[PDB]
Amino acid sequence: NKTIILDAGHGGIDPGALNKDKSTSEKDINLAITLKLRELIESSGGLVILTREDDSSLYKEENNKTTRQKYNENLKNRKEIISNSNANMFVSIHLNAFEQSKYYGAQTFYPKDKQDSKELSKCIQEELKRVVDKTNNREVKPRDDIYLLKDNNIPSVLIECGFLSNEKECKLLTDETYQEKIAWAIYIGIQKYLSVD
Amino acid sequence: NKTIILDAGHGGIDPGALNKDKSTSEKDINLAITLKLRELIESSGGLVILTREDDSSLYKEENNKTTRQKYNENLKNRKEIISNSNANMFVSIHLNAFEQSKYYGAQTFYPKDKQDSKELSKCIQEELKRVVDKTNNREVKPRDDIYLLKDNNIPSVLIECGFLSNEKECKLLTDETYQEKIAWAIYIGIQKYLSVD
Amino acid sequence: MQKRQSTKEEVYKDFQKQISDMNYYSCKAEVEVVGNKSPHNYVLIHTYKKTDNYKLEVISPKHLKGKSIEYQGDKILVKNPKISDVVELPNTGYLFVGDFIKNYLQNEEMKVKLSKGHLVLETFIPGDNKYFNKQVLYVNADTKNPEKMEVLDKEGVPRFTVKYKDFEYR
Amino acid sequence: MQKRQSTKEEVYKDFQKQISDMNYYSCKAEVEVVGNKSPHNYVLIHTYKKTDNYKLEVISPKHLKGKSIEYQGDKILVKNPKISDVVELPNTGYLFVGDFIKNYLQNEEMKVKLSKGHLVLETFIPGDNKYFNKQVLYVNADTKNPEKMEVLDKEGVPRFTVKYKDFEYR
Ligand SMILES: [Zn+2]
Ligand SMILES: [Zn+2]
Repeated sequence: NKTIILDAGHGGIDPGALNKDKSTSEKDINLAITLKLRELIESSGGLVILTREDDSSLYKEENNKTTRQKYNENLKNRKEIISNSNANMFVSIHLNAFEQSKYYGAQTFYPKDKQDSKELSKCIQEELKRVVDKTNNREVKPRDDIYLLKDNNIPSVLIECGFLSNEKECKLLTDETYQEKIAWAIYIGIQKYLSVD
Repeated sequence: NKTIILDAGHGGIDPGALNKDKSTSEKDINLAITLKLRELIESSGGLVILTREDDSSLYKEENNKTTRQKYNENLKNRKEIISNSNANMFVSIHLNAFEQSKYYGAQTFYPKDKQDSKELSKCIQEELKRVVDKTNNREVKPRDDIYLLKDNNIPSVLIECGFLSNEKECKLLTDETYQEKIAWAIYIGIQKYLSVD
Repeated sequence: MQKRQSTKEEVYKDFQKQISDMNYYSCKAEVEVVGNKSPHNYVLIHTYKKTDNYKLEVISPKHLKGKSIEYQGDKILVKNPKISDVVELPNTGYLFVGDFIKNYLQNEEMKVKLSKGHLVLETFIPGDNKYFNKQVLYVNADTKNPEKMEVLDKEGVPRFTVKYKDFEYR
Repeated sequence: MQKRQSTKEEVYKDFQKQISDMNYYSCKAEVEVVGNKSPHNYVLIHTYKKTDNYKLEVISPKHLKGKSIEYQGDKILVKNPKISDVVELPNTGYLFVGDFIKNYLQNEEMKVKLSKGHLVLETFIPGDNKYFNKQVLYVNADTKNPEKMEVLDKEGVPRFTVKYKDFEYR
């Protein structure tokens, strides 16, 4: 009987990264994968806490209106959802994009020096490899610059599902069936991590 | 509810092949593996028909006494045990020995152009690889010169468990625990073959 | 004095009843096997337990249709047939939300209430999870089939609501 | 006219009896899940079957000690712990020699005889195997526990003899 926070990274005025021609953004793909994953977890008897359920950002219009302020308030509000939830786990869904288009693959991250989160990340990365792309040999990497993963007291991981910078992967990431495959991989990773202890 | 013929190749006056120094023979190793395999199968509810249970040969002393005649009568008597048994399957346990000592590995054979026996042989060869020696890449080979495998009407295979010609393998083959491992591999191969249909 | 000897059929039917109600048995089996040569002897231990098997398969939300979870023993099977994936996981130990036999059977501390044609059964969920606090089952007082189940958080809000439709049993 | 209304405890105990004797159930489950946002709805099918689990582990002939075969469902587990090997095989369908529940329970054409303190039960083994012809079970007429079982070939010779020792059940 677990309670899991799923965070579709971005929303509202904040797209994420973009494709070369700026047709495709992180917002919508993150939300799509997160809602697929929500369905997997809830139909298995877990309770899901969402930071966002739709295309919105966690800020109020006070017309101070600094885009950097809007972004910062969004992050603070997501942090409070983590703090006040009494959840067992936090999973953030993003995508990556670099200037070099040759990079591809799903990549998981965990907050530096948190062992439980490293184990969870490894479970999810193994499932992302086995289910989505056996070609992918990426290893889990620590981070210390993701605010939402710092100092949470629960296992916390970020998943960058693929690169919008890569044309083949971008085309895959806009596909509802590929999105479901990724959600399946993440869900299985969570389930293995939870079955050990 | 299967009935299985196990044939420990050789016996009595007929040793099998021999080690370089002729200390070690096929007779005793074949009998040992065959009796281990008999125990595996019977404890699983199969009935075993043995050609030999001890160190004897299937001939009577009529003092005509041709060693070639003794050998031929032995083979005819084993053939009659196959013919008159109404068994479901026939497994013969031998060993090999060549002038070249570099050769090693368990090898299975099946009578040429009998499909069921080829399937059974493949099951046993796969288990011999997985259980006994992952190094071994031998493939099942057809034979048409083994009398006891010709024209039996039941799935029939010969297993040459290793080479006495090879010093490391010979030392292994005299070990009761290695013999049990081989029996286990053969038993599992039989069981997989029978589970398919 | 003592009763009369049982007939063939009375003893046989007693035996049938005894082995039918059996949920566990254990014995030592001494087996003699006789091929075409010397017999051989074996000793085995036979253990029998009658065990529960649950399958939950999702039909409605199209994304999940045909996905399933199967609870067998120490094992759990999680299946996504859309990609032909089967994952086996260990069972640590209600097995799922909607599982009512053996928690509402094996009575403990429990609130029982007879209200508006329903047997209402309430238990606390151990672990003091804010979200999985109390488990409430509504049973039809006439059919004794379960109608509804609610997992309530610590504030009494249903977090999970199971409505049972088309209930059949043997 | 009609009986009086059942009290709380009478309905509850009826429910306990009904779900305890259940060997199969099936239903449609409409589930509402309410996180911190909109509820979400799911439809599952729940299936329950109570299933048999048999374990045979060999103890006596030292070579076999600790080897086991486990019958669960559609699955069979064959274990040699001396090399830490576990093999999973499919179950096609008596599951083993010594298996007596559900063949001597589910009566068919069958010879029943009351002889010298034993219920003797004889069935033919289908397939007309020369070696596995007839299955004979000796049951203690007082304990109704099985004492002995013989698989006879077509000539009446026991090929398998199981003697049951230390039989306990729940
Ligand atoms: Zn992002
Ligand atoms: Zn030979």
